[PDB]
This record gives sequence, C-alpha cells and structure tokens, in this order.
Amino acid sequence: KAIKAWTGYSVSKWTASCAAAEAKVTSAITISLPNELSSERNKQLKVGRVLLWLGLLPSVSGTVKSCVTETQTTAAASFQVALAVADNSKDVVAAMYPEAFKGITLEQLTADLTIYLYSSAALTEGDVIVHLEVEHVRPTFDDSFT
Amino acid sequence: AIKAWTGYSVSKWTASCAAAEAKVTSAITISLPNELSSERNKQLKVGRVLLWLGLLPSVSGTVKSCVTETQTTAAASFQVALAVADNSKDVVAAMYPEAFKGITLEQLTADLTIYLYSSAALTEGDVIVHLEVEHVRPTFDDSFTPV
Amino acid sequence: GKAIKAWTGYSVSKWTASCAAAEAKVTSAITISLPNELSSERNKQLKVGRVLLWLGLLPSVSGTVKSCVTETQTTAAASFQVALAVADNSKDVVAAMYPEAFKGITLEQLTADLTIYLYSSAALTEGDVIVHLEVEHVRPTFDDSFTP
Amino acid sequence: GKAIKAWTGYSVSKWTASCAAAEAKVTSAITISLPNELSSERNKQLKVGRVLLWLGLLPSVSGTVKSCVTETQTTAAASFQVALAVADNSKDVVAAMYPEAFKGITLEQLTADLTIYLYSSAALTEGDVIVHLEVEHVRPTFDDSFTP
Amino acid sequence: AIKAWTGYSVSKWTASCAAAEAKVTSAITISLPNELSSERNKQLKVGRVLLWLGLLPSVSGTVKSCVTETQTTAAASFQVALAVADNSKDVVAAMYPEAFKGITLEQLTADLTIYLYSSAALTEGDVIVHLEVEHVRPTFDDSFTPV
Amino acid sequence: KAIKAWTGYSVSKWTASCAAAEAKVTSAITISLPNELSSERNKQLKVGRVLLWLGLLPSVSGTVKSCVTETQTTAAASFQVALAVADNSKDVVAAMYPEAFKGITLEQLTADLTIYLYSSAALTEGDVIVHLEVEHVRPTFDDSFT
Repeated sequence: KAIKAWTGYSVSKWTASCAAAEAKVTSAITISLPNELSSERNKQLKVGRVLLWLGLLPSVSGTVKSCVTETQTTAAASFQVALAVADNSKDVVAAMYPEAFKGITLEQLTADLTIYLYSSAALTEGDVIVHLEVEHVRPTFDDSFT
Repeated sequence: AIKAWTGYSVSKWTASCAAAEAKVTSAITISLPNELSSERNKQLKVGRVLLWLGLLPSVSGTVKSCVTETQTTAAASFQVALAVADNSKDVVAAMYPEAFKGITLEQLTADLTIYLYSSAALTEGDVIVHLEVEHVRPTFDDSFTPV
Repeated sequence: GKAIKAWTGYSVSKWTASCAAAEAKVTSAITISLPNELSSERNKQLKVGRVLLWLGLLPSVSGTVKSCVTETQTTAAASFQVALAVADNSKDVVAAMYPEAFKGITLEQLTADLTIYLYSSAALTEGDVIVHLEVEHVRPTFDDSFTP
Repeated sequence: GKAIKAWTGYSVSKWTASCAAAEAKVTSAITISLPNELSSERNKQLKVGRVLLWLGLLPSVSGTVKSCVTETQTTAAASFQVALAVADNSKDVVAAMYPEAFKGITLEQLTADLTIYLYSSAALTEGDVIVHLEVEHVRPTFDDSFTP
Repeated sequence: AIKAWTGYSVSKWTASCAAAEAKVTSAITISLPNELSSERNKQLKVGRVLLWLGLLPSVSGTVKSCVTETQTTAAASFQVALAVADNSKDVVAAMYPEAFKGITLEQLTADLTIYLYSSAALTEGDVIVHLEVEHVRPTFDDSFTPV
Repeated sequence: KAIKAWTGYSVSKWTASCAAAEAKVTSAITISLPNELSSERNKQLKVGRVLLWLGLLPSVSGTVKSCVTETQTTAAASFQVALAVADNSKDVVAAMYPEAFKGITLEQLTADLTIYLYSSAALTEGDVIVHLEVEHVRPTFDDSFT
C-alpha cells in the first residue's frame, strides 16, 4: 500500500549501504540531507512522520536489527531508547516513528538523529540496504519583479 | 480465485528453473506466451501480477523468488521487491498489485526479470515458476477487407 | 469498397503464405497453418465461420493464376473441379468468398482437412504469389481469474 | 458520372507527376512531392483524408500499365502485393480509391512515407504516363489578423 | 492586433533590403508567397495593406519606406504615398486602408513596388520589410473527378 | 509592484553579467537552467509568462537594448523578430513576453532561446546585469513505501 503525506507535506528518501561488521557488532550509519534539501530555505522545513525499512540479500541469515534515534555515545544503546525497531524476524522489516520526530527541522533531523544497524552474523558491504522516509512540509517558492 | 478487473483478462505461463549451486541467486527471463507475442497484443497495458511457485516434494532448505526491474546483480533484486515468494511461508507466492500497473507487455518482457534463490543446490525443473498477468482484454479485427 | 462485418461473437484472423516455386501449368498445394496466436489448444476447438481468400501478385505476373480452398484432394488439379468459388487473376477482383462451404468446422479441422491449391499457367518463382487468407471464427476467450 | 464531395472541413488538392523513362517490365518508383501551395510548414501538419489516384495514358500506350500508392517498399515490385487497390489500364476505369488506407496521417507523413509505384509491361518514354493524384485533407486556414 | 474583414484573410511575407549608399532610395520587388502563387489564388481581390519594418539595433539616421504604384524614378515614390513608414516615429509602420482596395494579387505583384530610403548607407539585411495583405479568403476545390 | 504567478505556477530567476563589447556590437548571452531545475522531472515543466530587464551602472551612457528570442544565426537579427525589447530609453528597462513562449518545456527554453544584448557605446564586464524571470508549473513530488 501507500501512506499518503499530510495536507501540505511532501516525502523524501535516501539510502545507505551497510558497512562491513563482525558478529553481533552494532554499527552506526550516517544521515545526510539530499542536495534538493541542502538549500537554506528547505533546511528549515518541519518533519512529520518517518519510516525505516531494510533490504536484505536473500542469503542474509541470523538476526538483523536497525533503528533511528538521537545519536548515542555508544552505538548499541540506541535500540534501548528507540520507539520502534526494524527487525528481520518480523514479517515486514520496517519500523514507523509516526510522531517521535514530529516538529523538528530537516537540519535537526540530519544533525542529531542517526541510523543504527545490528547483525548477529558478520556483514559485508552491500549486505543490507537501509531505506528511510522523511515526511515534511512542501518546499515553496514564488517571486516577481519591478 | 481472485477475480480480474473489468476490461482485463489473465494470461498464465510457466518457466523452469535452471540448475544452480547453493546459496547462489539465479535469473529467469520472461518470454511472452504465443497468444501475446503478436505485435498488436504486446502493446497492451498490464494490471496486477501474481507469482507463485511449484516445488518438487524433495525440495529442502530455503527457496526465494521475486520479479523486479532487471538489476545488474542478480542477488540485489531481493532488496527492492515489494513482496517475495518464499517457501518457508504457508503459500509459496507473492503479489504485486500496484508495482507494475501501467506497464506494457513489451516493457514487462524487456525490463523485468524473475530472480530465484535457493539455500541448497537446484537441478533443472526443481522449481516451476508460474507467472500470472492481468492485462487489457486483447482486441481482434472484426471485419474483412474489400478484396 | 466494402468491409464485411464479422458476426456477433466472431472475430477475423488473417495470415499469408508465400507460394513455392513451380513450373508451367503445375498445380501446387499450399498447406494451411494456424497462426501462433491461435495455435493454443484452448483456441483450436473454436468454430469457424466465413472464409475469404484473395491473392496479391507481382505486377510482372503474366499468364493465368488460379487458387481455391477445398478439402484435400488426392490429385492437386482436381481441387478446382469441386471448389464453389475460385480466385482468378483474369477476373476483376482476385478473391473467392466461401460464406457457407466451411462453416461449423473447428480450427483444428481447418488446419487438418482443407488445403490451399494454387495454379499458374507460367512458371512461378518463390514469392510471386502471396496467398492471403482471412478466417472468421468465434472470439477466443482468455482466463478470467488467477490461480489461488 | 459522379463527383465525390469532400468531407465537411476538408478540401481536395490535386497535382500530377510525369513518369520517368523505363524499360520493359521494370517497376519504377515515383516520389510524391507536395504542391507549393501546400508546402508551407503551417499546412504540413494537416490531416489527410481520402486519397485517389488515376492515370492518363497516351492513346498509343500498349501493353499493361499498373500503379498503386503504398508505404515505401524495399523492393519496388512488392508494392502491388500489399496495395488494397491498383489502377490498371486493362480495367474499365483506370483509377484506385483509397478511402481509408491512409486516413489520419499528416501531409508531411504523406510526403515522407508513401510512394507512387508504376509498372509497364512495355518500355515507357518520359511523359507516357501522367500519374494524377488527388488528396483530400483538412482545409488549411490562413492568419486571421494583422501584426500590431 | 487589427482584425480582418469577414470573407477575408491575411497573408504575410517579408523582403530583405539590398545594400545601398547614403541618401539614395532603393526599390524592393513584391513577390507573392507560395500559398498565393497558384493561378487560382492570384486572381483574388485585395483589401487593406499594412507595411511595417524591422531595423537592426545598430540602424542610425533616417530611414523611410512606402509602397506605391511603380514609378520611373525610385525617389519619387514618396511623393504620391498616403502614409510613409518612417523610423523617426514611435511605430515604424504605415497603413493603406483605402489605397489598394479592389486590386488583384496579380496587379499587386506587377504594379506596386516597395521603395525604401536611408539617410546613411545600408548593408544587406539591415532592414526587414514586412508586408501584410488582406484578401478574399482563398477557396479550394472540394470534390474529386469521376475517374 | 508584483505580478503573481498563475494558479499552480512558480517563478525562477538567474542573471548573467555582460561581456566586453565594442561600439554598436550586439553580443549573445547564454541561458542555463539552475541546479534546482536541472533535475529530470523539473526539466519537463511547461513555461508560462516571461520577463526580461536590465541593471545598468549609473554611468552607462548611450543606447542599450536586449531581448530574448529563438537563437538567430546572426546575433543582431534577434531584435528584428523579438516580440518586445528591453530598451534603456524607456522609463522601465524591461520587456515582458506574456505569451510568446507559453507551452514550451524548461528544456526547450534553455535549449533554443537565448539572450541578446546591444550597446551603442563600448561595454566592460559588469556594465550590464541581465535579469530574467521564468514562470512555470510547480515542480511536484510525493512518495511512500511498503
């Protein structure tokens, strides 16, 4: 299905391939705004709902977990505070934060939040593809002259 | 058992699975059935797509398959698919009600690809990948020419 | 000059068959093969309606050229002696309409029993005659629903 | 004997094309060129309707002469094998009406795609055949107002 | 912006200006546009005539032009013209609403002439003499012949 | 004043400083889409009205003219076909093409149109600043997942 954005809101996405990691190692994955949103005016737009989900190779065995939280000094801790976790054990490998981050600016979103990934077994580059939604108000612009 | 839309009809065809080694993903090409291979018909628009497997009773281990836009690496196809057809589930099938709406049979045959994964080795015919496609009810010429 | 509307519930399928090389006055038999799109067994049991044959000739095709569709005859020449209508080059319209002679048979029967017979007074080189064939028949119906 | 009224909103444009010299049984291709008066780009996008071709022969033109308008074929002779109507000298009326085969294309498409094919059993000298062509098409419209 | 009469249509075409020396008048011939060059069309009757120039941004000095009955001396044409198209005015144009009513395109092409004057020298293309003509809406054959 | 865009339309701008030019020389000025519009989807948006106007140094003497037209093999010719010209002699040094380019895509706009500038006196870099508006439909985007 599709979950339509709120009136006056838009959606953005950007993904990041997982880095190599050993057994049960939790790794941190960075968040960077896309070039469309890196503009000054767009940076100030307020965020709405959010959604996180993973793309796993068909051979990905063991348990794999990921979530988005305010950056924790230790990577593993984030799960212990995340309001939801994307876990491969579930039928749908996703996790929605419908209101956790409502009200922050895209700048804040990219500044303090981060993606955390955990795998019981060892990982290799490209093993896990991290997908992310960011609902926010529509960027807007209009002008004239003389 | 699922009914088709008004103005649409379902075409069904099968493809065998090539021999492959353990844990290695393979690709299976989509070739249109004869009654759709005519130039008039392949221009038709697609609706919903249904994929469901048939396994030999001896099939063991894990087997997964999905149809997606052709990807450079076969394994990666499982990372953009809406629904996967997996043997560990009750019904070994998947549905793509929204993914491929609007595509043409030309594009369906040329762009998509059936990707199949097995934890263990496979031998030819070990899996029968059945594919079912909704599309506009094909139309036929209904008059003779003068002379 | 006219467009023979097909009967309600019927459609028209059209395909060609290039003539094989032949010598003067030699009658040749051309086999009728169903098009791929109809070749499915599901469709093979459909009931034929009106049948129409008409030729296309190279402008340099001299002499007399005749063709008709009949149940396969032991001798090729004999076919014309029973055909109710023959398409000829010399006539105004090079065609032959069989509104009733074959109604009721199955497309499988059409492929198995009937044959296209072609005769040229002068020698024919391949492609000199393009035997067009237009078969009206019940509209084939595709599967209505998925498989659970 | 008859005057085919053009459709409402359509007009008829008529022009000729003298035949080039040719040898016996040689099929020749004659290029279709729009008349100057229609040649404007503004008009080139007009949609064609019915098309009519008919020949004029010197009274001494013996043998058989055939001509038809078809999408350009790789081999000139083949054109007749697909033309739905052919103008022949031997028939009562040396003409060929295409009421539908070309409806919908643009005059630019008409100039680019179709070709006039001509065949004579005997040798032709220049001007022996005057291929008249009459193309019905939407009425061109001129500018309604000045430029300030 | 000016509307044409009922039963009339406007044909517009342009003519470039030939190189000429200072203060010397030149003549420019009127040639019918292709869509009017057919024998049927050139018999048509004319209505109002509009002349207006386009100057290169570098054009300096005085430039004048008018269309009149062909005169033996080019300069003299400015002495019988109703309105002149001059560059010193706001709009570099002229109008001949009554002068040429009733003339035929044959006569318009054969009798009139576009005369152009410049205080300074001109180089080819330095002026684009646009001409706009009202005339009876040309009519087309609307039926095929028997055979 | 300000001339509001049409319902569902937006506005964009981008300027270009004049190059050096000698007396009465007409120069050509290129048009390049901004990075916001260089994206594939935005490129297809249809244009509406347009406006051109200049910024002159206070010392700019003589006559200066500019206009936007389909590229002409010779630079000077463009004026002879422009539906309006921005000329310093007027009170407001501007020229509006309210409908000349309506219906083309931003790609077409950047491909075939070009800016032409003419100065009776010699010019130097920065002497003339060419300002341009491009009204067009709003770029739009919206998405979802699983």
